[PDB]
Amino acid sequence: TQAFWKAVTAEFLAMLIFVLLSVGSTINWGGSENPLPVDMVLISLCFGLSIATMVQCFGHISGGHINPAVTVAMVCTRKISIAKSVFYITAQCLGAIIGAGILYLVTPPSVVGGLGVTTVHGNLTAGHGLLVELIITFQLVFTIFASCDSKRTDVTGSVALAIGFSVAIGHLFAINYTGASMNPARSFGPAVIMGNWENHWIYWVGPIIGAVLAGALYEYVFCP
Amino acid sequence: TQAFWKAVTAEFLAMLIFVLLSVGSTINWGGSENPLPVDMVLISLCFGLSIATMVQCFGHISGGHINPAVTVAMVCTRKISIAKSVFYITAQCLGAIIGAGILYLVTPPSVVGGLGVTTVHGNLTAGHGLLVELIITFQLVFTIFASCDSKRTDVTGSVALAIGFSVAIGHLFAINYTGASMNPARSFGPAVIMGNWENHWIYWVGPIIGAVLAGALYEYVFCP
Amino acid sequence: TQAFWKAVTAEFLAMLIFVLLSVGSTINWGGSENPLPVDMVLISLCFGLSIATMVQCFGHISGGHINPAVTVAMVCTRKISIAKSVFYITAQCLGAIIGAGILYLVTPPSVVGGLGVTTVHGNLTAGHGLLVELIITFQLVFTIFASCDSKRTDVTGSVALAIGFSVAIGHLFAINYTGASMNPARSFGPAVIMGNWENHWIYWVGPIIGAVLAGALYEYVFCP
Amino acid sequence: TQAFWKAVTAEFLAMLIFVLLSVGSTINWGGSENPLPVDMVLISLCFGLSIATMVQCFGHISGGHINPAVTVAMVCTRKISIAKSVFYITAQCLGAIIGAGILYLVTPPSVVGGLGVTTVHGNLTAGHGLLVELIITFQLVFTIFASCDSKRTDVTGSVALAIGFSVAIGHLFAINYTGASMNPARSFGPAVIMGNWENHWIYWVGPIIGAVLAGALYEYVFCP
Repeated sequence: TQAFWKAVTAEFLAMLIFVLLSVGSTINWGGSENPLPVDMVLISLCFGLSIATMVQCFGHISGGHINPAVTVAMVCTRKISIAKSVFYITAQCLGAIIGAGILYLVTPPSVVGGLGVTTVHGNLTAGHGLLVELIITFQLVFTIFASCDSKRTDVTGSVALAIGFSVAIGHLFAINYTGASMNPARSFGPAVIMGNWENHWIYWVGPIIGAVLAGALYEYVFCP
Repeated sequence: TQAFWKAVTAEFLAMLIFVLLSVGSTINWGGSENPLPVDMVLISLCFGLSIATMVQCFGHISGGHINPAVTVAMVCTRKISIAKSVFYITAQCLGAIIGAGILYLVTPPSVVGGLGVTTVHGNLTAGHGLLVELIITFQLVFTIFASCDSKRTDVTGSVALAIGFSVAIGHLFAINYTGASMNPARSFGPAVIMGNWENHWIYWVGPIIGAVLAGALYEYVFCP
Repeated sequence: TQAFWKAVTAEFLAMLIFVLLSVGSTINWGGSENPLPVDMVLISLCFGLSIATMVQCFGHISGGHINPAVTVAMVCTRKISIAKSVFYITAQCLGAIIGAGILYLVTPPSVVGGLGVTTVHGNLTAGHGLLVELIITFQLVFTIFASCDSKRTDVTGSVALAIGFSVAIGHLFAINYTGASMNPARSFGPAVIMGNWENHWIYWVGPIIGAVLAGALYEYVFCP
Repeated sequence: TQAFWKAVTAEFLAMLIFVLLSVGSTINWGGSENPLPVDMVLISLCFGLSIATMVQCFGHISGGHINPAVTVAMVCTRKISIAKSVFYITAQCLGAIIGAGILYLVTPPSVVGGLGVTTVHGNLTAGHGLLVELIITFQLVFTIFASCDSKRTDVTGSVALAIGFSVAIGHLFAINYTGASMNPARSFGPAVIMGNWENHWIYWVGPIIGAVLAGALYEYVFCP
């Protein structure tokens, strides 16, 4: 086992640094430096680069699922056992919370902006709201599967990069609609700290489903 | 055949996600977050990263033409048969429409900004307007051919990346002139939905011609 | 010979597209979309990505000097003969002019912003003004030499990328001081068209010297 | 020895160009082009790209520690001898100063904005202020160790890139809190020139500690 403990550990750590890092960026802009639509590129970028860094950091040591939906679609595709996975998601979930609170600790007088409150922002009926998240986790999910799976026409890019990029695109587009949570873990860490789960289930339902279909289509209908 | 069906399929899907993704970005900025010239980098970037993601996603499974002009220059260079190609463009064309409408469905109260209305914006006589598109599809077209063709001094970069980048540059520069459509498929999906084809032919004429010359110069005059 | 003609040709073409592409970006922002300090990232980025594209496009076919100072430091390092090089610089120089004018042709009513007027902007005595250009062409020059030279600890990045990045950094920083010309060719194409050579020599003197020392230090003092 | 002299030299040079380059960017924005929160992406980006360039430039010739904390965590991990390292940090430290002053020389009438005054900006008690720096140097430190160390599942990305990216993320997030110094050398060069060390020790204490733990965790608890 024990070798596994390191994996769960790396995983707990990767999440904490990411949320702390990412959310910190959304908040950071939440300052008095004339908040502009530029915040979007900046936020989007930070998340996109944080993950690439994280896969770079613990991607080999833990696999790099670092996402409820990703860790979930993994099990259904059948990779990380039903049992071992639950810890993954839990290490992630704490990592979400811990790295978030400590972040909260750093800038308590400007965090109000949310501290990473991924809550169906655009005022559109849950379905239409959840749909966006549905598709994105999918594309992200898909990218990871596509890029990382075994046996390919031999690609020349950084597996570590595209995912960041998928994230990249993910935010740029999804940010205003649903907040582009596209990761239960990251959304969850702030929800414990804000004390508000405005339709939190939406983040588990969409991303997980968006997680399953992409992982599936690749396995089934796309590559036997 | 059937193996082919997957290819047409991947292709239909790649386009839908891209337009939905890309256009969504142009619109998304179309909010009340002080619209600035920053929109440009953001838009430009989203498209540039979306494609890289898409080639990453279905680039191997379908080849990654995902563009009337690209799929067209391919046939003239002689790669995808006259017959098989027509479907490619059609899967793309629907994918343009479907992913666009559903996008329309998500943000119906702010889409007005266009929903991706790539229509010769800069008020300059069609020729001067179409010229820009002429050249860009070319450079994009060229990049793909240059980077992807067989036998090279062995490059060290991500084939998946440069194209995104070509896109990248493409928008940054072409956006205000003609809207930088540089892809019949993407332009077309919104045109069905807006109900306006302000000189739509310009997008088929330029990009296709810009498509043919780049693909040609590489084949003929540059690499026998 | 003739095989060479293609090289000079690719080279003429690469420059034209780059200036047209790059300058177009500086001007493009020169619109009525609330010009902001954001223009910098955008400009910087376009140039940085345009070159990477260009090396990607004609980097193998011509070598990818595409710069008076670069093509010059090459000869002193001794690579492209004294004779063959003069054409290189000339193909580049025309390419600068041709791609620039035609650009001028596209947006004649907003180009006034310069059309790429790389002229010692910051009001600082030529020496202090030329110094900045001195150092940058060097670092760029150096990057190309460092990255591309033969026999290395075997790098894992895109040779095509770093140069773009060197460009990237180059602009971000040098833009306001001297206009970050860092390339005689690109500066020259607009100078013929604006009809003003406000201390044009500064662009040939600095970049060339900045070109020679970097190419030298690598050859001499750094790698025997 | 002498071969070593080149290493110390490359190292002195890399730092100078980086600070000059990076700080120059923070200041450059310090102009009359409507300073916005966009400055952040721009700054963040310049540093992130400057380093990647620098590792690209002298990363092989000197190893690419180019950071007190990095050069320090290296010795504790045991790589560069106790003796040889002190020079490294010193070449870096001068390089910080020299490249900074000369920068100061270029734009003396607008530098006031700081000239790179990485001083615990956010008004939060040293501990909370130093903490941020603590963690970042770590993640950066970690990335370098993770990416560069020997024997790995064989990565497909640019070792030269991730570090830049770690920098990338680093700034985006840390900039407003502590100024995101995340490098004693870079912070130090301006401190000699501003004549103010507002809690300078914070930059040596945090980054060094953040430097040691990341380098450690990788060596110990993560990879025996």
